[PDB]
Amino acid sequence: KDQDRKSRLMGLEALKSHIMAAKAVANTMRTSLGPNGLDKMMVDKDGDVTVTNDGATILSMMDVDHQIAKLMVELSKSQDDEIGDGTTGVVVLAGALLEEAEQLLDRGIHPIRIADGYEQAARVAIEHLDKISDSVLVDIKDTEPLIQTAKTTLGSKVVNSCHRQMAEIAVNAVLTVADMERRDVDFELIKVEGKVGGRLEDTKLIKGVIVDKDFSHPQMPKKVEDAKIAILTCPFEPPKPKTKHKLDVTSVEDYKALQKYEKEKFEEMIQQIKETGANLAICQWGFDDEANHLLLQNNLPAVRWVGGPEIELIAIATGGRIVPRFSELTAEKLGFAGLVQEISFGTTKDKMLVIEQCKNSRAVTIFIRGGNKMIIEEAKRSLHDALCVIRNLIRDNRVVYGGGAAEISCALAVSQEADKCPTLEQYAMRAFADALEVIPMALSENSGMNPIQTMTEVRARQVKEMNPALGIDCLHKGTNDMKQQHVIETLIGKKQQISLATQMVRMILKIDDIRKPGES
Amino acid sequence: ALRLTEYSRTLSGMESYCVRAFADAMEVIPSTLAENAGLNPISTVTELRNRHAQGEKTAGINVRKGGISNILEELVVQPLLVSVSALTLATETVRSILKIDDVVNTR
Amino acid sequence: VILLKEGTDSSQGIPQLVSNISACQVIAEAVRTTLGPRGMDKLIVDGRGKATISNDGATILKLLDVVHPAAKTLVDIAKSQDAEVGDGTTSVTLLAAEFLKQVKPYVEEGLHPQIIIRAFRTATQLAVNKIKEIAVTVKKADKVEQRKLLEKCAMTALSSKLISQQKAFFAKMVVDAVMMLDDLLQLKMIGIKKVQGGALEDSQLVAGVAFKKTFSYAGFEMQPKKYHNPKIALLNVELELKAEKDNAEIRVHTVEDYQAIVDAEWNILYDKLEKIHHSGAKVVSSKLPIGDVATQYFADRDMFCAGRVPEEDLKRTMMACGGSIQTSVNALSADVLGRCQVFEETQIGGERYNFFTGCPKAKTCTFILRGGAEQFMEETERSLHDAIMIVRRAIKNDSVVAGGGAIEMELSKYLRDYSRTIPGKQQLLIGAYAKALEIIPRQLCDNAGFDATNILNKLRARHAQGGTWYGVDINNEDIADNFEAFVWEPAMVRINALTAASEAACLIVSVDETIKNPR
Repeated sequence: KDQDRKSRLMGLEALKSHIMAAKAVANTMRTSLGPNGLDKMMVDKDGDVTVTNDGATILSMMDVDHQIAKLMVELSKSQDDEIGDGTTGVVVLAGALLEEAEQLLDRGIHPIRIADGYEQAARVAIEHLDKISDSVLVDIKDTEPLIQTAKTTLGSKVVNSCHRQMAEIAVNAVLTVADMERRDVDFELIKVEGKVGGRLEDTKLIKGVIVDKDFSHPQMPKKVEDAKIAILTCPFEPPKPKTKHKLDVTSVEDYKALQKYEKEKFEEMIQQIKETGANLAICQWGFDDEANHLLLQNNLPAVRWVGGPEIELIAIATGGRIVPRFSELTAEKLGFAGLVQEISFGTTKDKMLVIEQCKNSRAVTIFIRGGNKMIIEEAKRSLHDALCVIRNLIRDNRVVYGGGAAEISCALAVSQEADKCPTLEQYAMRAFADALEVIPMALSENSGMNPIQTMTEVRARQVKEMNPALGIDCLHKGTNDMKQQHVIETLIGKKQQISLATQMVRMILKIDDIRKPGES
Repeated sequence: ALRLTEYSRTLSGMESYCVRAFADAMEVIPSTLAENAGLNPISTVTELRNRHAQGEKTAGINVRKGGISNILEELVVQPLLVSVSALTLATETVRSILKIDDVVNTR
Repeated sequence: VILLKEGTDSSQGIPQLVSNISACQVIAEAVRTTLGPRGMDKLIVDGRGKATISNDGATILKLLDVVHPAAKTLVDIAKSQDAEVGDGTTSVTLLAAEFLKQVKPYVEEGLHPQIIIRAFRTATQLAVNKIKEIAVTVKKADKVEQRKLLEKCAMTALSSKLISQQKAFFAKMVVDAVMMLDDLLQLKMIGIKKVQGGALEDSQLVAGVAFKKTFSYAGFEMQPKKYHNPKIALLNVELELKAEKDNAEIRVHTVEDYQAIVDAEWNILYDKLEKIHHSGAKVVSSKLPIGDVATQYFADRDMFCAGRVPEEDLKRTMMACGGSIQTSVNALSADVLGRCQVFEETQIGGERYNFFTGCPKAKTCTFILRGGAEQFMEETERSLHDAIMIVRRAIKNDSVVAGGGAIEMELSKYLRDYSRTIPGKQQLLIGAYAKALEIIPRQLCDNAGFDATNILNKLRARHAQGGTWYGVDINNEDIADNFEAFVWEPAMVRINALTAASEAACLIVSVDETIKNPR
């Protein structure tokens, strides 16, 4: 039903309209590509204002009605699990393949035939990346070169001031939760938190789970060396409901009667801690003044008002379980850790709970200090792709020199392989070469230099001067050959940029119609 | 058009795109002869670029038989002065047009 | 003042028949480019905002819902095509509308519609007799094992694809998956699951029923996976500690009653866990999530539980283990419990996956997709589904014909020579009947990006040399033999295709006046 007022777009004009809608997204993000890329202003629906150049964050905040424009956004969820940095470079590359495809549609070439040309030329570019790739950690596991690589990725963000200290933390964090030989690193085991105040140089590496909550009483012991952890959903006191107790006291007769029953419940549960051998008691709610009075005499520190999701994160990291009631307590459900401390921040009353294992563990949490919440939020994303860079080096240590040296070297091989295909797909291979040149071209344009004179100059150097690929300096450094500048991106990332961009172009060309009913 | 593409790769600066555009504009002559001969203009030019890469100038378009065959065997030949004067005179006109910023009427 | 119709819209004669012909071409236009394995896709969005992307002709026609009365006729014929055969809805819709295009100029010349009906009835009857003569039954031919022929037919349909390099390995898995079935073949039995990561050679063929097992919750290092003869229970009950469905809220002023209410809320959950243990069900498959507290119970009882299982995987499990889906834990008994020979939790892909083995009532299996991304697997999912259809139809009907427009050209040549031998008005109509059968091989060339004119002209001259099996090749551009290339389709499917196309064409022509009662 609802056939009237149904938006329909079909024919050859439908493909040119889809490309135009796709170029609107590519032309928007191509200015933010690279470390010198301009920022974007974000106005939230609630009135908040934030400024970031991160491409994955922009695509999440862009609200686009057009269907093909929505497909470009769904690609970010797939790439962020791998690269998380050059995600913008894929959207720019996807827009270049479609922009050059518009010239081919005027010649009468079928769209499926064009998509076959990109797939054929993609395998040539991927194969060329394997020959020019060099290794680092091959056959020898070392942390010295691994730290220097992460120092460059953080240079493109606002954390570029403290960038050197945060590199050693991400290295020891990934190696702790997983071994490089295992080549399996889960992002769910790594958490990142932060709080306003301090500086980015105060970032520390704590092995365990950390949440911001205070102790039940300030005089409780601040250091627990032995590992005993009681994690319950109920506080230690006479049982109280989850909302409001509302005790009914008619007169002093009911006061003295119920107080004795409460007094029996006061000493019962507090002394129950020592019966199970537990030391630290983690309860979802707080304690009364009488409950904390018995803990000081028995030296039993505890944490109050623990959040709902915080209970699950503590039991997993410390190796404990969630205990609904004190009747099920046992020795196996106790959590373990090396040290428990309470570290405050300046004069602030936060006093975040610190759980330290005093050894290696399978989960770590990085905490960040800073004077602005927006800078800390961008510092969280600064470590996100940094963990991916380290993870990619663990999976495959072969790397290809970035800064545009990779994309330019591939088009030289693809352009030569084009004359070996006596068929109409030859044009698609030539258009695929000019599309790879766009990513290194947008780097020079964002640096305030002539794009064309910089691109053609590097081409002559790779063909004549030296066979190894040479890059473009967008930071206004001494000269080219980023190998000395130590700007390097992983090989796995280079293979995904070409593979994911080919998927998007192939899906957009094969869709000749978009249907949807209107408001009746 | 095939050899100027290789020379465009060895050069540097703006001459890379300018010479390449001059080479791609040379394919309009064979694309027109294939259209009047009842063939596919896009597919015929593609096959000739491969035959000229591996082979020699012999490959071409035969309008009498309506297909790609040996031009020398079909008794089709033209003197060299016609092709040389075609590139020289056309270039001087294109360069003259690009040098004109504005026209002014006098009296 | 006094009007007969009073807003009633009705028309008859030639213009009413011409208006219906133009309406049928609009329906065939939407499914026109979707014909063939390499055909382009379509994108349809409903009122909810979600987009449906596929080239399936049966799915597109269901979402259109055209209000034109003559358009609803061709839509209803596609529904009858599924019950009789199950495929070819795109071919029937595209071919039936082609006959109306050829006889359209003859209608404007004053030809009576009844004579047109006489032509489509006679010509279709002769086409059925010609198909039965050409159809050759291939069973023991050349003393080749039938498994070898089924693999060669699968590699042809999977050629020039992403798996075209690995199609030699996947051809064995598709044939083996069909051989694991019973004598009654059904496409809805075999399931297909996708797993990200790993190469194409990592794809596993599971004889039992496997599911993604999205369950992320706790309970690890317990619940031994190996069970010799477990009791498989199907329950939609939610075992979560604090759940949206089952809770307990009681407001009392008594402090001693609070200990019982908190225990009573845990008692209801403990009772639901005990009723499962009361029946002795080792494997617990839940559709709703299961809390961490319920996982520790079964862990100490030497029983396994997994939640967050889709409903379709539970229905495939019901037909597998032999039990039935029970909503609550109260009616759980040995009648709804299943049995499997081997149950093991596999780490393949790094995710936790569960599957059965050797279920007595299981007619179904599960295939695992392994690729670089999701789009590689989703397209391969249907690509392998088409390969299963070829192997399934080859076993059921052993008498086939050459596909790819090969049989369409012979019926066009045979009826072209017979039309000359029938003096009358039947000559021009049957001559147009043969030309309309050539739209099927023409759309295959346009959807493949080839040149339809050069292929069809050289193909037509080739049938004049006597070869009846030659047709269009979708991979390489050339005229090839589809019989030696092992592109086969059942003869009864093609007969029902011409019968449904001729019936839908004669019905639209037989319609004269359109009467609409205002209401």
